[PDB]
Amino acid sequence: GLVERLVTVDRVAKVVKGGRIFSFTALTVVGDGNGRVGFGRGKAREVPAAIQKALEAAKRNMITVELNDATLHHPIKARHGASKVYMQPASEGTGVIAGGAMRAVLEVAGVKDVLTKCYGSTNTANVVRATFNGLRDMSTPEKMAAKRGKSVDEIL
Amino acid sequence: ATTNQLIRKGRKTIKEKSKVPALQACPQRRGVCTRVYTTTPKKPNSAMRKVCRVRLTSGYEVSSYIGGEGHNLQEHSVVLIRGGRVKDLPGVRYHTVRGALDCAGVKDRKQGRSKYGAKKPK
Amino acid sequence: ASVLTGRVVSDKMDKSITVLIERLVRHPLYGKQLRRSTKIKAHDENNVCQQGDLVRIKETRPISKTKAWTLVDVVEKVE
Amino acid sequence: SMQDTVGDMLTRIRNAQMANKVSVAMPSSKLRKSIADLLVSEGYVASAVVNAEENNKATLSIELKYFEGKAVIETIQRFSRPGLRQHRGKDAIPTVKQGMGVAIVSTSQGIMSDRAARAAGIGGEVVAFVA
Amino acid sequence: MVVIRLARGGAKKRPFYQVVVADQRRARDGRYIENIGFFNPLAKESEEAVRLNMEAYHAWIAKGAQPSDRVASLVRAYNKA
Amino acid sequence: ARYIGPKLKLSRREGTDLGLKSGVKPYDVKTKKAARPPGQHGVSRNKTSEYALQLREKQKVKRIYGVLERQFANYYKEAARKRGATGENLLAMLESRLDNVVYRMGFGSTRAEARQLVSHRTVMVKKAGRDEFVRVNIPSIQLQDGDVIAIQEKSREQLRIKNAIELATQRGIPEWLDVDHSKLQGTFKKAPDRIDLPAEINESLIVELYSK
RNA sequence: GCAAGCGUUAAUCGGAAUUACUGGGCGUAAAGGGAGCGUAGGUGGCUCGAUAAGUCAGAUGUGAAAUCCCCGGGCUUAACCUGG
RNA sequence: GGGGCAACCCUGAUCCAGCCAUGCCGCGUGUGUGAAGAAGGCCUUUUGGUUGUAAAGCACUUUAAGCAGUGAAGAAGACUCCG
RNA sequence: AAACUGAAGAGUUUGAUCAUGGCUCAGAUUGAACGCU
Repeated sequence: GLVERLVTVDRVAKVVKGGRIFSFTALTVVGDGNGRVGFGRGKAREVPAAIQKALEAAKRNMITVELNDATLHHPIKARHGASKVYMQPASEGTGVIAGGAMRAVLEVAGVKDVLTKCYGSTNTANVVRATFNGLRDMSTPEKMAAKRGKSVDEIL
Repeated sequence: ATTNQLIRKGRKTIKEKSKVPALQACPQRRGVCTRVYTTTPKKPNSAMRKVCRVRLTSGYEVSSYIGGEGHNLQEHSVVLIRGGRVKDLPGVRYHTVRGALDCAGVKDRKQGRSKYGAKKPK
Repeated sequence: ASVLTGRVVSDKMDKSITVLIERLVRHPLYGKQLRRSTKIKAHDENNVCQQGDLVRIKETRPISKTKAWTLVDVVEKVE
Repeated sequence: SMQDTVGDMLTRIRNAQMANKVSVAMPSSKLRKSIADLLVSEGYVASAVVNAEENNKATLSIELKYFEGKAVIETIQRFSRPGLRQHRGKDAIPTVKQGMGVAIVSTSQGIMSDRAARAAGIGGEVVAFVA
Repeated sequence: MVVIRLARGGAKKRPFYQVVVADQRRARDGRYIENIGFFNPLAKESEEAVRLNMEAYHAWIAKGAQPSDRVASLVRAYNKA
Repeated sequence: ARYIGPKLKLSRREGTDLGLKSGVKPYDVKTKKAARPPGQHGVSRNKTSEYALQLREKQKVKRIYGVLERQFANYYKEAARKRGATGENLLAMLESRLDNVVYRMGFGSTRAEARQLVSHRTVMVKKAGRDEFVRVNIPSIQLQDGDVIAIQEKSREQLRIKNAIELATQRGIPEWLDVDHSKLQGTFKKAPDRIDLPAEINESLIVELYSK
């Protein structure tokens, strides 16, 4: 039960003395759909081969995430390089509000309700990496309680 | 920009002036064609684009573009002028409404008739 | 009635005093208070208080064009 | 010069935690001690003791905690800086990380947590966010 | 003088009246000193067509406001009902 | 307004049956299309984007329920206003419409026939707590719980109603609706649940589409 | 795709975190004043008291009606009206 | 609301009516069944595809518009007679 | 009891890249005008 999504397709040029050379680079996000999500980048002369390389990279770059029933535990703000991504939990039935690059990774994660915003650069790769870092940074109330040496009820 | 600096001076948004001053914040405006001629587009394009120098009731002497294939405009013809720049025509910032007052609609227009003032064929 | 306490900036005017009132106003957008001082003119019948004294005044019917306040009491004297 | 004391204590704690220091010491004041006591009661630091030194001085020493290699204090930020004071009502206190953090509030009943102040129906100066 | 009068709101061909205490000079739809009741010409039997505040009406009568005839009749009907 | 053009082409564009035509025979045999998209081109390259998918889902729901975009937008706004899931509320409203409920009851074989039948005032709807039946010519009336539906005395012996009833019996009767054939009487005791409603329809896409 | 409407044009906000208080920057992309001094003004160490102005909490009056929002009611539904 | 004891008079305020798709809301322009997939148009590898259940045929239904009737409610009880 | 529900980006400077930075579009809106109807 693995779900693969292709975030974007891009074409890049490499210049040798004789003439220009064209190569294709692809970004894919693949995940279990419940707790584990990965992003991968592949480069190939042929589009599908780049897609496959991206999938292979994403599978090894899987990380674990923790979620409350279908939404994010708490608001998450993350910066990867220039770009800034902001995520806010939403009530059930709200849906996923995101601009494509965020939407792909969130849908791989399986979050059903979320609100997202982007600041500064809108580059898809940076947005994906910042979102992934925010998901990694997120922690649960029980983990916080263990961190602070207090019971879950004591801390709100 | 510290808090005291913002309080003392503050933030200021300069206001964009309108790209169609001759309309004077109006949807259309009536004028009289003081000249009907043709002109050359910018570097990438080449054509004989049909333009009219028109004096509007707002008092400006502005140049407008005649869209469509063929027109009946000439000297001392009353026309209606709307906004809309022609990208490759410098100094042309308005369009002539076809079929409004005296500018006849395109004769054999069929697809985009309402954009050129052509009646529905029966 | 309304009572305001302030320093008396000027006592030169005959049977009159000018009092400065300090108040704090929150800036709407920025939300940071700014000190604001407004001069208010009050009527002193015996000219009891010299310049620099701290005085309390209350609203009253206009005695003169620019004065609607009276010197009920004087609390502290400049050294 | 040093125009802030609570911010200095907060940044001292933050730098010590980033440097993986076992304990951080600073000049002591009653307000600093109260904030440290609140941190201890919230479980962000192990302990905080004031040692009375000479010349009517005192040293506040705070023993820091580390959980699974990482710092217990994920983030600690000053809110009511001297240049811009922030005072909030009972129903306006900001929540830190959906409540999983703490917003230190100096109220008329002492320096206490945002959730405790909400329970008490009280407000005050929102001094810092610690999570 | 102060006259208690109906004020015409509602929609066209669907009159709804608001009993209001207002100066005689001021218009029907203009400023009113106080609002005491609502009157609905066309209403279901279950619905309450007429609602009024007896204490405020008695207070205004003692004060000396002169109620309008239509409002007086509505008050009589409410009192008997 | 109501669509006046071919019913099948809509279902072919969507790629799955919309229920526009009563299932007297199998849908596949009846039309022998909808394997490929309509028009000359049929199968095409440059696969559609996610926004296109959301648009397709909204067009599916509107086409199934015979509801224009303006009414659909009003319904979505009301769903967002109401408490709970917006897609669930919107689906509940689309079920609540009178034409749909009569079609589920089986008085009308198809939703369009039901809409026309209701607009013609053959169907009478009694609101809860009302002892007198009232004729209604608006098929878009929302139904409160416990509402009762009757056929007018003129319309009791309609041939199309009788032919529609047995097709409805073959299709099945929903649990929430209670239908008495002999008296031609239908009661809307409860609104349909989301679990009861078809799983294949996706509510979330419609919510995504309206969020810009 | 909309549908007794549909487009164009004109205007306002949004997207624009593109005047950034929420919520931006200043080595090289625009941006540190040539440097110091200092006026008004801004901010400001530790301990024990008085004061309660700012701050917080509660009481009262007021903050007209409509409009916004919530729950009910009436128009065959809706707009609309309407009590709280 | 103005005047009058009242009868009653004035009231372009007000309540309505005519015009405008100018905005919002609602509804209709039909509903089922219908194949060698009729004819024609278009594309085509010239023979297939598409228009397309779309149509014709066939069986119904009359909201709205038009005709014939019927008919609330907006009215508060004036004045007059009697206690 | 309820009033406490809400946040998307894209095209464009380069052989190609990232940033920065402007310009343009996707929405709602209106006492609205003009064109077909």
